[PDB]
Amino acid sequence: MRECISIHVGQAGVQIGNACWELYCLEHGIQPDGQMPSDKTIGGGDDSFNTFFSETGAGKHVPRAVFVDLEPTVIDEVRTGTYRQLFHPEQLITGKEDAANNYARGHYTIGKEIIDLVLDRIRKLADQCTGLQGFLVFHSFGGGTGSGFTSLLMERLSVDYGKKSKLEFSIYPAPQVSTAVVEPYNSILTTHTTLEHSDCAFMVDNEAIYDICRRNLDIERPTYTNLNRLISQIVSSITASLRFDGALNVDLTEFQTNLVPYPRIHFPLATYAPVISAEKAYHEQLSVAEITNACFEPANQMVKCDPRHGKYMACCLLYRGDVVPKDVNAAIATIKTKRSIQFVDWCPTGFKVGINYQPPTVVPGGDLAKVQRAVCMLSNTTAIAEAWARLDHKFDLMYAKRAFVHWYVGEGMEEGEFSEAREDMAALEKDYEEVGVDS
Amino acid sequence: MRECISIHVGQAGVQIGNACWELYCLEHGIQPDGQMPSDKTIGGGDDSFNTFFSETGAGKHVPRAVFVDLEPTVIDEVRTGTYRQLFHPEQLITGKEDAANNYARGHYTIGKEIIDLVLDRIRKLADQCTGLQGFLVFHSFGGGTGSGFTSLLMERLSVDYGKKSKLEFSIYPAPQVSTAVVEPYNSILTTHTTLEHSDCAFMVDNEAIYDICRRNLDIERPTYTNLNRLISQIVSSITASLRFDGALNVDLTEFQTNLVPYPRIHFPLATYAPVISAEKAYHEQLSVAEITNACFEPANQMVKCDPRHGKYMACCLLYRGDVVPKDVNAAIATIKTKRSIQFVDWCPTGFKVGINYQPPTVVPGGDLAKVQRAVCMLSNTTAIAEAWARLDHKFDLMYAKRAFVHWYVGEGMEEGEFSEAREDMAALEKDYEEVGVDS
Amino acid sequence: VKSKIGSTENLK
Amino acid sequence: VKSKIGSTENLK
Amino acid sequence: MREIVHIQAGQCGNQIGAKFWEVISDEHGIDPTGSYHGDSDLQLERINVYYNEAAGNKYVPRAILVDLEPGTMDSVRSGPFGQIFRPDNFVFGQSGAGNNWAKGHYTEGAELVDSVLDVVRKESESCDCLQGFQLTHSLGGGTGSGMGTLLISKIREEYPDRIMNTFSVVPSPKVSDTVVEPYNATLSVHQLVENTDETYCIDNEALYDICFRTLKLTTPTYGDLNHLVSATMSGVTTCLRFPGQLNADLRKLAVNMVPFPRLHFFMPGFAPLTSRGSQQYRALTVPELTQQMFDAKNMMAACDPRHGRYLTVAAVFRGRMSMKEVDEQMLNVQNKNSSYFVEWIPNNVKTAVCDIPPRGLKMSATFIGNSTAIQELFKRISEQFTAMFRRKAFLHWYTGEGMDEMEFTEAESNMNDLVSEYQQYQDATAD
Amino acid sequence: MREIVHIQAGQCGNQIGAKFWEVISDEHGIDPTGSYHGDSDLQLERINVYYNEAAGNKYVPRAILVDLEPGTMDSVRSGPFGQIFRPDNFVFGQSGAGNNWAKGHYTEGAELVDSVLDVVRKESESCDCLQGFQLTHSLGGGTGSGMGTLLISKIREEYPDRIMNTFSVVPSPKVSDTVVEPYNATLSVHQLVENTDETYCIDNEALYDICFRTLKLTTPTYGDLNHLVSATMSGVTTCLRFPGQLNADLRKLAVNMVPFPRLHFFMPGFAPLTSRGSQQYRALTVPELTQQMFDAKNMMAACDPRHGRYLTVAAVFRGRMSMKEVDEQMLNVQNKNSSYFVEWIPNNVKTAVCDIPPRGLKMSATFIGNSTAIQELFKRISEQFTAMFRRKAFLHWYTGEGMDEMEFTEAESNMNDLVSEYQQYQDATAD
Ligand SMILES: Nc1nc2c(ncn2[C@@H]2O[C@H](COP(=O)(O)OP(=O)(O)OP(=O)(O)O)[C@@H](O)[C@H]2O)c(=O)[nH]1
Ligand SMILES: Nc1nc2c(ncn2[C@@H]2O[C@H](COP(=O)(O)OP(=O)(O)OP(=O)(O)O)[C@@H](O)[C@H]2O)c(=O)[nH]1
Ligand SMILES: Nc1nc2c(ncn2[C@@H]2O[C@H](COP(=O)(O)OP(=O)(O)O)[C@@H](O)[C@H]2O)c(=O)[nH]1
Ligand SMILES: Nc1nc2c(ncn2[C@@H]2O[C@H](COP(=O)(O)OP(=O)(O)O)[C@@H](O)[C@H]2O)c(=O)[nH]1
Ligand SMILES: [Mg+2]
Ligand SMILES: [Mg+2]
Repeated sequence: MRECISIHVGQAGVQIGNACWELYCLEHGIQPDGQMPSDKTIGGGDDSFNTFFSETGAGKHVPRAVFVDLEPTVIDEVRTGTYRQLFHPEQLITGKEDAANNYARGHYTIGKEIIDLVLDRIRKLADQCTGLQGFLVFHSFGGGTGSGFTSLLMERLSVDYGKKSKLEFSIYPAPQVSTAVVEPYNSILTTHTTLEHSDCAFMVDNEAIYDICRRNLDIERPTYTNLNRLISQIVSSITASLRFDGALNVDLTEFQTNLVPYPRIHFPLATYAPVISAEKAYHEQLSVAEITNACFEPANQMVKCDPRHGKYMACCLLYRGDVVPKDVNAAIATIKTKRSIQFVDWCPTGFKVGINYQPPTVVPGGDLAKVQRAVCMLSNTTAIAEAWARLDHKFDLMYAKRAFVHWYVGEGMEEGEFSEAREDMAALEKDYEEVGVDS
Repeated sequence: MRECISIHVGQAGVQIGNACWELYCLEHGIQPDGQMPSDKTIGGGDDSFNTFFSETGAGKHVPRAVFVDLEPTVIDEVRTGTYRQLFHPEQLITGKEDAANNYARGHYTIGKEIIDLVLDRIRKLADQCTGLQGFLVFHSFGGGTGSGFTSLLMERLSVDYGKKSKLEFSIYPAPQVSTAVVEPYNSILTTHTTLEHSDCAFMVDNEAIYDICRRNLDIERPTYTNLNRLISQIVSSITASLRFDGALNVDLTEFQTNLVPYPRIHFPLATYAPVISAEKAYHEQLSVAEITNACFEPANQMVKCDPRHGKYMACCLLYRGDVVPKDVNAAIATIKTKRSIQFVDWCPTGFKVGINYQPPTVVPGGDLAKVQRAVCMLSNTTAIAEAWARLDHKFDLMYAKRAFVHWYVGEGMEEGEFSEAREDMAALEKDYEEVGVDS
Repeated sequence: VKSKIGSTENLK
Repeated sequence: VKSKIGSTENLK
Repeated sequence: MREIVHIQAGQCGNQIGAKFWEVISDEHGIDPTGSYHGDSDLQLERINVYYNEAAGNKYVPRAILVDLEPGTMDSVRSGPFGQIFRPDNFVFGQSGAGNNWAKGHYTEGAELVDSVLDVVRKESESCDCLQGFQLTHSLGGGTGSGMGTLLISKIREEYPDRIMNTFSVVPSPKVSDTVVEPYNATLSVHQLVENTDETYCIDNEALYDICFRTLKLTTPTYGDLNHLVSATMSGVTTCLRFPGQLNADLRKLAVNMVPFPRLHFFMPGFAPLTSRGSQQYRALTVPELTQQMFDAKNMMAACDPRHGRYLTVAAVFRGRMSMKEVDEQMLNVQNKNSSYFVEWIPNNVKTAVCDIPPRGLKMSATFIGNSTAIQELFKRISEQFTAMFRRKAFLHWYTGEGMDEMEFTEAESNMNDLVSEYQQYQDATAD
Repeated sequence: MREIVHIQAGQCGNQIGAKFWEVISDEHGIDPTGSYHGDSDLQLERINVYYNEAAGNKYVPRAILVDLEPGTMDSVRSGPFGQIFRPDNFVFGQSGAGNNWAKGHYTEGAELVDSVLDVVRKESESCDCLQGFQLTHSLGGGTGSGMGTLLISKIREEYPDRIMNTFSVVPSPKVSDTVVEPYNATLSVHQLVENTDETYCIDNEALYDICFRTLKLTTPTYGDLNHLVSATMSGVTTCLRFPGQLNADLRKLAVNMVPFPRLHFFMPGFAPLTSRGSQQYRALTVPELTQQMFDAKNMMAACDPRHGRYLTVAAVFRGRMSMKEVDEQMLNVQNKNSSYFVEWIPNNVKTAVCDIPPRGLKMSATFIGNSTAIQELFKRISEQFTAMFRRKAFLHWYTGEGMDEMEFTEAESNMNDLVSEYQQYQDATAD
């Protein structure tokens, strides 16, 4: 009835997709080979998981996902792993050479070789839908494929579909921790090119999740798997309203309607609570008010920034499980009372509420404790202007010397595109400065 | 009641006939020696396979086929193989020397030696029929026997029978892949001589089937056997309406009525779907709409050409198996809606529909997966004008230097026949150009 | 070269 | 550099 | 059905034919006594292509041995497989040509040609459907050159529509084994260009280059060279004897390979060829066969094909293969190396695939290239013939046998016309 | 998929490559006979990066051995793992360069480069998707320097977009093993700075310093030095062969490590390195690997990185690790020691983590630093070259091979330009 297509671009996208699809199969009881042990009805019915899983053959559920990568390493990890029989063999699309953390490669040189194949696969998936709401694109800014090919695919999908919601789950470049030396270039170019072709891009940060795993989960040494599982919990909290009925449902279009005040400001920060280990779970009364208050703690934000340095323009609180709406009402009123949580004057109604019935599902061998309820906050705040200014300063420092510029110019990039992207980023910084002014 | 005589000329014809008769014996349960394990009724009844198999002796079914070749190699492969006891010993006709990829030899020099024997065998077969509908001639253009003797036999059959439908299954010369150096000569001469003596010639291509086996069947290294089996699937889809009852039956005359708008344009392209391996069969919902859409993909055409470069003049969709006609109606309406599938303005009703009950039969040890339904498309489009122009350009390049011309002139060919055939081919190119003009 | 089919003989 | 969103176009 | 009459002429040619019959009898499972001791049923299915049955399950090769001296005949009779030949087919004189074309063509070969033709007619009458004739000889010798050209003329007169195939050993570019080699070569080519349907250019020097460079043989004997030539011979007529996915008899090859009646001199090749040690480091794939086939250093004719253009190309493969792979390799070679193929011929390569590989191999492929680079051979022979004829060097040896000097002039003119034709067709714009 | 063509050149380079192939075959479980006898399934999943399959489950390394003297070739053939190399890839002359760059680059290497390039083309045609080329050689020698630079020029001309990586053994600051080492080094650098994508500076003296100071080896042989260099080599291309949490192929390293096209000379390192006895006193944690990596006395290039600034840094880790720990250590190093990193580049360190550690270790990490301290090496070589060229010391040995003195002047000018560029970028205020 209502379908959603997930697109996983780059290594980060594919790994987060592995985590998300493990969590989906756990929540819906789908075996790793697509079979269902309680498969009483075959060939129809509801079975609300038709949003992400399509019924094929006789008693097999195939994810509505396209995995895209330019090198075969990660997709081959997928092709020979636990869920090799889950995905359609043609949904796992690979090139032959990586983008080498080069936006120019993944956008012009290499992305042009498989963009048509990816779009044809996406078209084949979309033709099997009757109520396709939108797409979910998982990627990272500071990467190669996940930046250049992500922007190219966003442009092509904006051309082909147009009015379908285009949501992104992006790994924002951390302010201190980093992987690539040329992350500012790729991040600025991606932001410039995919800005007007995206509806809502959810921001997460590896450094903030590191800090959350250290402080809250009591994990001194987490790997990328723990980060991927937490991001998967966030994704499941976002899509649970589609996959499960609740007291107050929120489809995907309501996110872009409620969280995006202006067409150029669509970067809401992800936040999840409660995130606690199993040891301290027995010593806390995880009430609605406690989790609602923990959602606004500066130490619990999934992006390394300080919300107290800015104002909230739009906030979305998605509750799950044993949640009473009166308690949500009271907790949000208490939040509005606090003077340390500043909202813009031009948004007197600042919250959007969603309440589901399905409690969070514990992944076997996971980190998070079994809780009765959880809240995922998607807040659009002006505090991300500081992160954008930091990225702009790094970009300026690297570009004033023309460092690494030849690596992009020799791949089909015209040098003026750097200047154009930088001017647009300055304009975006001015946008964020202007919306934060009370008048 | 309704009988059809298959004629297999040349090595390609005989091998495709081996494949087709294996598939026929599998579909009708006939043992390789002509016996039937469920032979409850002997000497009559229905047993709809009387169209291709004649009841002889007491409990033996003999194919209504004539195998013709000028060298004994392939027919001796047949005479000592699995089906040595299936065919009538006099239906396997051989000369003593090959045509050596020379149209002149197989048409004048060698073909005159066995044309009377072949025609007498065909007459003996036709006298055993009461409702003979037409003939099926399997051959290849760029060959020897399969070109010269094929044209000679077509002329003689047009003289003898006249009003019986004369359908051909021809291996069109591939644009890049080739076997003989003098394929343009043989192809042009055959097309010129058999044009006015043929009712409908189905086009297939070895290069396109190579690409289909690589992309769809996931077969990196297919032999001629896989190509022959796919062509046999196409032939079975064409003749299933005669061999099996369905919701909407289509005899052989309806093909020439619906697919041939003008007497000189009777080259419809074969297309078959779904063509998938057994591995990806469990991950796809092969609905009527999916197969109907896959039939119009430029990457799934059995002839290496681009249908988007031309317009469709007549299209025939033959469905088999678990097929609901309402879904066929809706899928064809969806096809008509798409603007990328262009039809000529002078053909507002562009489709002809046939629905059978017998699902496709899997050949043991075959390549294609077991499916619940399949669609064979026979589309007459103006895109083949590009292939005809390519053949004309190759013919001109070879003939401007008089290369290989003596090999034909010394075999009874008059040199003016080359010029006459080239003029007629130019006229055919102009025909294809004229029909494609909207007015 | 001229075409041979009469596709325009009665274009009325 | 100038901003691009019209947040003050109808500040009335 | 389709039968071939093999004719041996001269030491250089009959010496090959012995090894050729060894290889052929090995392929069909016929021991040195004529008895059949094979395994596969396909070995006797087309056994009559080369072998007459001798009433008692002994098979006799349809071969005719011709020479002007009985020494090579005795050597063939005494060696292995010398007991399978029919004794009536050893036709030999007593004098010998002495590497004199005029002698062997006008006096001694003229005295022996009647008996040779009687044997040829007797062999042709016993056939079911004569496909053609097969001659093995050298061009720079005596009996070989003159006797073979005389026999070709006679048989072409008697059988005008049968196939005349000759496997000629051509003069080497560096080392000549006969002081009068240019005269014999020029006269033999003058006779060959008028009567043969296709002729293969085997050059010994190229064979030693292959044996040392590729096979890594430090002591290669004429057994090895004759074995390479015999492997080529067997690869040529494989489609006439064993079934395959694509059949191509001698006439199909002649049609697809000879664009104009006079340009029918081919450069044969063979693959795979590996040293004894390097076998464990080379995987046998169709791309590997294709890479070794279209290799200038692999040609059995000492003419670099990179100095000319390919008019036509024949590629007869043997063994279980994928047609897609072979077609893909042929197309990739034509596309990537288009600057070496003739412009006015699309699809320059003829493809044939047989099911039965040679003895001991998983698969192989025989290369038959019709390149304009053979004009190098012809021009070198013409220049040497001119240099020797201008001074009448050893011309008396040929004029004393009744031969005319105007005949030498005509032969030189025909050689130069062939050179000029080969040069005319290469680098000729297809526009 | 992504394949690398390894090229061996010279005694100093081919001698490394032998140990390199020993180590690589050990990692993938391929015994000295080419047979596979590994345990983990991941060993054959990406085996085609270095190994061609030889039709029978024997794997042949995609390596090419080049030298101007057959002695080292015989030594490689006779030693262990000498039977896995394909015999066709041993390309060698007979004369030898004699530590003369002009000779090996203009006469002997010029005579041999055609065969070497034929072998290179044959290896490149067999690939699926050629990632790049890998050369191991020395700069102060004969065959190594000149032959490798000639091959790099030729291959860069033929394959302009593939990756050209060279692991060059550079002259030592104190003890020279060749009296003409400055000339060869200067000319080799003049050729390298124009064609290579990245080059690693291995210095023997630094390797002996590591062997004595860290490994506590009293009798270190060239087995140990070549083993350290081979460990570095294997750590470089680990992400192309085994999966990991962060993948980084050769092109990603080249992009993240080379800010400007001419500054691509790196200082490789390796960790952990412990003596045999001190193993029981050192816990293996990611902080320990980080502490040993960013250590001046651990660099394999005899240039103190504390005398310059780091333009870019690559840190490729191997084994099961926490990403938080690696990122934490990298950030702590950048923050606490900020005075040694270039100001106008934020986030100087590139991070890559693989899942499979080296043989016998729980985990390790390969250091690849692009520091401006290499200007010390370049300036020392330039000063020695000037001191020798001012008196025309042994200049006749190079001018007698047809080399121009103006070419020496141009090479010196290019060396000094590289030195000046390296000095320009360090201590350049980011304001
Ligand atoms: N949270 C999280 N982040 C990841 C993960 N894997 C990679 N990343 C982030 O991705 C960024 C680098 O971009 P990649 O996704 O690895 O590069 P890519 O998309 O594959 O593009 P290429 O450069 O062509 O390889 C780093 O900053 C990482 O923090 C993951 O599993 N979880
Ligand atoms: N699809 C398919 N095509 C074939 C097959 N066998 C031969 N062909 C095609 O046939 C063409 C050559 O013509 P042939 O049929 O082999 O020649 P012929 O009809 O026997 O006539 P002759 O020249 O006298 O031998 C080639 O282009 C092949 O692609 C086959 O088994 N399947
Ligand atoms: N390949 C090959 N060439 C040979 C053999 N014997 C002789 N030749 C060549 O044939 C030439 C000599 O001609 P030959 O046939 O012996 O003279 P003839 O007997 O009078 O025809 C020389 O150039 C030899 O190189 C052989 O066994 N194999
Ligand atoms: N690390 C290492 N260095 C070597 C080895 N053999 C030689 N060298 C160095 O290479 C230099 C000699 O150059 P060399 O390659 O032998 O001369 P070439 O053969 O003409 O290229 C000397 O400075 C040696 O220190 C070795 O096995 N390992
Ligand atoms: Mg990647
Ligand atoms: Mg045939």
